[PDB]
Amino acid sequence: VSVINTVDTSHEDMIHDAQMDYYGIRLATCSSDRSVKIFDVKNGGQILIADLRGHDGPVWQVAWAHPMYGNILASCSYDRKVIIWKEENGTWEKTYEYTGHDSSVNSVCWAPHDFGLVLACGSSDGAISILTFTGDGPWEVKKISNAHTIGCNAVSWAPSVIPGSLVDQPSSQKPNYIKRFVSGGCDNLVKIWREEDGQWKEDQKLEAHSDWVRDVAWAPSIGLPTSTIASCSQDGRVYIWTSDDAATNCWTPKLLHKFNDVVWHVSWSITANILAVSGGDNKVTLWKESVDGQWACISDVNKGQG
Amino acid sequence: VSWDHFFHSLMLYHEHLRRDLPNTDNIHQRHPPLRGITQRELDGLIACLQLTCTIIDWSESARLALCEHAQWMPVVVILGLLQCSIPPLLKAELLKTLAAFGKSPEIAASLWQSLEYTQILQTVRATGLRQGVGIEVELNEIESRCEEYPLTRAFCQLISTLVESSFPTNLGAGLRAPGFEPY
Amino acid sequence: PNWLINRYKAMDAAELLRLYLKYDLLEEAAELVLEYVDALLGKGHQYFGIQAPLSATSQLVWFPYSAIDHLRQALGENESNQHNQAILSKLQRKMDEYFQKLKKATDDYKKLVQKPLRA
Repeated sequence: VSVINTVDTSHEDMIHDAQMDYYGIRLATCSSDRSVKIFDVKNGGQILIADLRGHDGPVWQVAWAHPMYGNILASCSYDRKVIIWKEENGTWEKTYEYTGHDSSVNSVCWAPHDFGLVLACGSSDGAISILTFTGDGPWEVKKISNAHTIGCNAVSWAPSVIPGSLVDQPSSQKPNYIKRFVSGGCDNLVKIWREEDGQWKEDQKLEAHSDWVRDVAWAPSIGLPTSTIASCSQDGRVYIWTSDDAATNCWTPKLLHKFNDVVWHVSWSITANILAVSGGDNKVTLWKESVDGQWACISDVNKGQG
Repeated sequence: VSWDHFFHSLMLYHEHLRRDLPNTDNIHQRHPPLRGITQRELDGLIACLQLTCTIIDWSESARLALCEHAQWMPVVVILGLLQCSIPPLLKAELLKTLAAFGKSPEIAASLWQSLEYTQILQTVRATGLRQGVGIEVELNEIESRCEEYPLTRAFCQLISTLVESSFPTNLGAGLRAPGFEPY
Repeated sequence: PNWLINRYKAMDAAELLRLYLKYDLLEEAAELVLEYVDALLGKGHQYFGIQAPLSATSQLVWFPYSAIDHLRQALGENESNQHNQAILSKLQRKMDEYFQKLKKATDDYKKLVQKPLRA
């Protein structure tokens, strides 16, 4: 794919992470410069529309909420805060601030919109916080204390799956979704969490990494029964975890690849089950499963070929 | 005949003339035929700039009001257009218009900094730029061939006006090493 | 004028290092960095908005590596300049002292975090 017009974020430091909005009309970016910048890149035309300042340290991750709640952005930082930004009438404001962590908040992820407006937050204090907005009153907080022994680096929600979607549910009850998410931590564990009776419990421990789990990504449901998770680590390995039966809760690790350097995190493509993998070698590799179940690198993107 | 039409037109020309730019990576690039601003359009732009220049020269209130307008950003647009390519007469009129804006002291300080950054005049050679790559190449290749020197005159007028409001001062650390020496 | 400076250096303990290495102030930039490292070693931390030195385990420590690499480049682009080389050598020796103490503190934090998975 030939490159188009070159953008300019007018930054003063490394952008740690970047996320497009749901319609791909906006780009949020966050940096060591403590800013969250929003660009409205519609039909080319690079356009800074907001410089959101409110963090006291480096901002690690940004997450767009589903557009059914309006234009909402979450950010998390080394300053131990999670900030919720909302646009009203083209003005961006801080609508909520969560300060319930004792250390750096490394990752944020919005739940599937079927569950409501729910945010998962993973911290270097080893805890995970689930922020829930009900529409009326303050944000509710469910904190999982000691989720990881040393620190939580990454959180990713499971896809919204209706149990028994092949059986006519009587048309008068909201489907009872199995709310799950995965986390990766500095204890080398990938952990799966489930909501039961309004409490979050550890459902599974996944043991294959030999050093800190850097990122975890739950694959979107492509209408297959198989659930897939990617994880990457300081040990240079990427694992694909598969579970063919949601009832067995049996997760099998498959080694994707071992890099010579650290892997940051792997991001799933929405439509093609393609894994993007970002390494310490300054490369981004794209991976796809072949029909024989082997994983092949389909592209190697170097910094500088644009 | 509105400020919206004047500055929208300048912006459209600026956007159109930049897209016709050829990417360095691309080898052999052809424009969808440069819409060399038609002679009539050119005469119209010139007449508009001349009128603007006359109004801002005689009215300090108009000068300040036009320069501080948030949507038109005339100084940015005009300086942006100067980085595009057009036949010398239009450049001359743009410089005159800048000269008219410069009869007001603080704008001048910001304008010196902007001129140093925009390297309209190539202060420090970049990537072995050497000869040309600026007003010097235009003077030697374009004005010398046409045997007319509007651009050079306008540039001297600008410098003359700026020197009056200050031999300014430190014109750019990090880049060169101070001084009004190069000019 | 010293008032402003003192007050943008415990509220925003860096980005100025950038305003400095941009407005060609190489000398004063190397100075700010040295001062900040000194703070980080428990010396004068109150004049740098820093909470801890070799205490309360390890938390956060932002190292302005890009500004230090620009300083190394600018000191290497002056060559002949004996004064800039004397400053560069003093800065390098100090950075090596810091990295040696950082390595020790990180190894001691690794030993501290390993006690206890015996509750």
